[PDB]
Amino acid sequence: LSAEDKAAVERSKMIDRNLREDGEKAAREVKLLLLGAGGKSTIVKQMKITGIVETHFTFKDLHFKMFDVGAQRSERKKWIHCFEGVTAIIFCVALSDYDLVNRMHESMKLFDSICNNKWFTDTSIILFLNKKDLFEEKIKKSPLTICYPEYAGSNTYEEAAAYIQCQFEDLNKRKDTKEIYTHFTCSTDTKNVQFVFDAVTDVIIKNNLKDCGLF
Amino acid sequence: DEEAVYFAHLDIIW
Amino acid sequence: CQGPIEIKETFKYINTVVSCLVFVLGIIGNSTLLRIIYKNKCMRNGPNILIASLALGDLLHIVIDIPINVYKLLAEDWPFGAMCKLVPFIQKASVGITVLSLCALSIDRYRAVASWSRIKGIGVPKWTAVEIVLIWVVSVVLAVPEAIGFDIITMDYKGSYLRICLLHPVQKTAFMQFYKTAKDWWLFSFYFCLPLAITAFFYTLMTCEMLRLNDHLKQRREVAKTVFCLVLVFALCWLPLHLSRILKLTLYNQNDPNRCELLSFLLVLDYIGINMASLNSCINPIALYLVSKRFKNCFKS
Amino acid sequence: VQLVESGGGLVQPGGSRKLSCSASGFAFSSFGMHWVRQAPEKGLEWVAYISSGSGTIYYADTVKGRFTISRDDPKNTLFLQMTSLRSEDTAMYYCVRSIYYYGSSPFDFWGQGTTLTVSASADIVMTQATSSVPVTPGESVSISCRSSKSLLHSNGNTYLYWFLQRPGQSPQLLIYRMSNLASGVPDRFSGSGSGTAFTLTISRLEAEDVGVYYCMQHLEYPLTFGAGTKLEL
Amino acid sequence: SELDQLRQEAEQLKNQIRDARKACADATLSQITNNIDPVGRIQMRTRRTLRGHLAKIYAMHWGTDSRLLVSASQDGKLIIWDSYTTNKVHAIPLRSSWVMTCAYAPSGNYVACGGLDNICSIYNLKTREGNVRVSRELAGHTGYLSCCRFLDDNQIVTSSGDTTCALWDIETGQQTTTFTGHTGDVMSLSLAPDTRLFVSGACDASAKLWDVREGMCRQTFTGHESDINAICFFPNGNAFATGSDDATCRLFDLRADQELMTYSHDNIICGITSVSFSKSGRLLLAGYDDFNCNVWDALKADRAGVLAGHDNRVSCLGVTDDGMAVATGSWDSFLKIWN
Amino acid sequence: SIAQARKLVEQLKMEANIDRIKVSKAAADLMAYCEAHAKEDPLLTPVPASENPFRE
Repeated sequence: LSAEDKAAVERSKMIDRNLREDGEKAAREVKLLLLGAGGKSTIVKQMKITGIVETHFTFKDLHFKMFDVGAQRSERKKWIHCFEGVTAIIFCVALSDYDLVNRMHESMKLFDSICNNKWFTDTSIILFLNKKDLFEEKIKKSPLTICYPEYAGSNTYEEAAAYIQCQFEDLNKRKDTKEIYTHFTCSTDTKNVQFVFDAVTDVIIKNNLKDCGLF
Repeated sequence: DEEAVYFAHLDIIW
Repeated sequence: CQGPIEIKETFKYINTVVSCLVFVLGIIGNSTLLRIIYKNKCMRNGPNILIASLALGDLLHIVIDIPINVYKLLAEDWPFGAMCKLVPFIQKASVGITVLSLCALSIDRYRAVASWSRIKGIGVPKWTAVEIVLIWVVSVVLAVPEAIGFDIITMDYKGSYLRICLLHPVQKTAFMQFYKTAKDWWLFSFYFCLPLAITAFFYTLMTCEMLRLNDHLKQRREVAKTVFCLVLVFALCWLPLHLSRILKLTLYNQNDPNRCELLSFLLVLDYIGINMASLNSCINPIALYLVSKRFKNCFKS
Repeated sequence: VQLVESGGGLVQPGGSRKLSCSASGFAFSSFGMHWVRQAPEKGLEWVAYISSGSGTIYYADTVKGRFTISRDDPKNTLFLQMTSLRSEDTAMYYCVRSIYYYGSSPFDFWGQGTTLTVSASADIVMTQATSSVPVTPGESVSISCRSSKSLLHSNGNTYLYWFLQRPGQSPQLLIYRMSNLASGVPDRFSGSGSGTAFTLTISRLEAEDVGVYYCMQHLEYPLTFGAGTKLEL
Repeated sequence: SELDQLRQEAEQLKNQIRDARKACADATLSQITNNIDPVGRIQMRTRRTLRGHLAKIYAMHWGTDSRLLVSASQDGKLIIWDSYTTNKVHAIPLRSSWVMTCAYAPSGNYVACGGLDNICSIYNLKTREGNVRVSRELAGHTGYLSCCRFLDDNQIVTSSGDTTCALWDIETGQQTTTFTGHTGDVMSLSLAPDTRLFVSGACDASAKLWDVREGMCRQTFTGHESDINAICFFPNGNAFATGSDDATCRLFDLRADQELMTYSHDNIICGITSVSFSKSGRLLLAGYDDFNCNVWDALKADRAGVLAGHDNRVSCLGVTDDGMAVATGSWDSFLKIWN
Repeated sequence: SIAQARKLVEQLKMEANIDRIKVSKAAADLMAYCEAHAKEDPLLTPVPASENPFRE
């Protein structure tokens, strides 16, 4: 029996329906996390849109939700578990940091930190190499061997980019589960967002096949 | 004629 | 006939051993597959529960079909009971939900690639919940012709008392008489022709969509290869059983004096046909072992 | 927070009329609505109720099926259509917003209301002790009410509400659930009772405390009313 | 004598505290409470279950009435749960999806909610409009806010990722008093029943007492060896218990200024999330990461009971003021009531 | 540099200057508080279903 509880549970169903609609809407949108050192402002301004910064935009009828957490400047361990269910991580590094001070060594330490993280063991990582124009001009003058004592090859962007690609992903002590999607940052638009769009759908397709038992 | 039931004697159940 | 039907002993001992091997493989494979799904709440989404019912179906068709098939081969009689009206039914109903849920798996798999979007879901989709009940109700209601279509009739075979259970040569129901005449056609156009018409077709649409970049094409190629083998194994496994029921209605006559000699090939073809058919229920746990590296930890644990 | 009602006036008997109430300053979608009527010579009377989500709709026994009630959240308007009303339906109509949860304040706000004139069991009755009582400023006055059925629910909450209706003004909520006071109500008002007989006490009555006291019920859903007690200065 | 003298003044006068604590430790807690009869096996059942949330639940808080509780999750929704009848009192859509803490005011009119953002917003539950809207924004922090607990209708105290703590006034929305002692990242905060002192813990394996009135660490405790994120006061206010990431719960008193008990088990190697005492303080409940919540005795330190009703991790649990029931929340978006 | 170290030394000296109470007295006080309120703790002492608001 109930007198006013009938309206109370009726409110609960109305409330529960709203979260179910909100939860379904949130599920339709996809979430991405931004990690980097210093280098990322240009990335978020190509993907057209104190604490953390959250950006929302739609591309090809897909709701893209991005998280900028590099401004936290606090202990990463105690809040990295909040992004456990993220679809992909956008790791942006600056190639020109090899000539500045050691900086790329910190990026590898950061990359190794979240590649081997327990909460990120099932999340793909998207690698972005910024300062493409800056690298092209300054790679002929300075040697890449400054931060790469073992490296020995031609002083050329094609060899320079390949060794960076060789070194970064090598840091992925889980070549099966993770999937590194490397790319070169371009000043012109309509291409960087295309790579991000194509990246996520690969993760969802693999995730869908994993649920279906194919992967 | 009726000997076909012998096949069903040793046939599987299906 | 001068060749009275009698299964050779050399083809009987070998059939007992191979049936036992599939029996022990199915018990271990199905129990492990059901246990991990129930134990872990994470593996309880849309496509996971579809496999669980099929795995539960693979748990069947091996505790009701093969235990009495080998027993009948060695005993060469039916003294177990009068019951025999169900072994056929739940056993064919078990064939209904293993054949049809394979098509249902293709339905969910198609939406996994065609919709790299509508696919998002907080929990178990409502369509899957409707499907999982509908998929069961279809086979049980489609196996009712085999429910009351079996009885016990005792013939005389050179001074011997033997009880043989089969379909009634004459049926009171007009529909049942048509079912007896169309036994092989219904048993083949639905359990074989239909899955080869949707599961193969929908998996074919995957290649035109999923396929039509170093780690993209190479990884996607194996998915198509590992999904076409699933329908190839299914076709090959159930072929000997379905094939040796069409020969009974195509070239089996009542006048030529070689029925025994011809039926000996047919009889042994049904014996290893059920062994291959039972292996089909044993293939998904094997398929989930060679692929889907997520299950590596589940199987190890 | 305003409730502006319109659509009343003089209507020939047996006709059709729609009353529109516009709600502002509060979440109309999340608030259930109640339409009530007050006779010129008698007390108030419940007419209809619609839920916040338009899920549960209830009507009084005297106007069951006859009336229609609807809400438009995007337009934020409550529409009450009445057809084939007789000579007993002439009254002043009020709209009350109510929200139902633990610690809530249902019937907190009361609409201005519109007059409507026409040309010429299984319910619990509140047996009010008296219809009028003289009062003086600076003195404490206690009024009493009775119910045919005990309102002590199984959850320990007694469902009785007290309403103050100033002359020429919309009624206001004084005490809800017989144990707590609404927002803006002076602390002098208090309620007590054992679930069958109830008493409302006012200490140091002021000039603004004059009016009519009305008791409601919520244990069941007839939504009956008391006779009302008139206070004379 | 330059910077060298400060270290000498730091190395020394630190031995004085440990020498004083060692000399003061006449007898351990386990050596006196031996005459206390054992509590025995404690069995609890899931009386009520809540499934409104759709994301991992981070923190929870019990109301004064012991009926309404606030549940927070990363989906960006605040739920006021009617634990008696299981329905949802309110649903507050939060501007910032990430949330790590939530508080219920003792009066019940206001609630607190904040996460990775440096602002833990305050929402009014008794508005005239009938909806729940933000009232003040405490955006003076720098790091991520980890726990802000309500002190009164006009005062709140917050703990952030930086080594700072702040006490705010609701009317002005400004840092009335600030604390800067911790050297790590403050995680959990607790308030004494007398509403004049509060203790908080950080990643530097230290818990520090602070006074809301004055504004300075009165005492510190360094009995742990790993990051601590669970700390709650005793019902009497003269002691408190601290949970760390090394599966160790330590009880610290406010009189001897030293650790007085270390609850630990060999079979437990996972971390602890939240710790809450009972009404009488005899029973201590700790939330562990191994998909399980454990019950310990404050005196005998025995495994009184185990609550393994959550599939994922128990990030938070709470005990009502009267101790009638215990509400716990985990990452499965589910809440369970044990009593 | 200097402020970060001098303030720490001053705070440490102020903390050390506070009084101390024997552990036996604190343990006895905690035991007395636990025993006095033991009858009022529903967790330690089970509550009957009639008096339990959370009983199903």
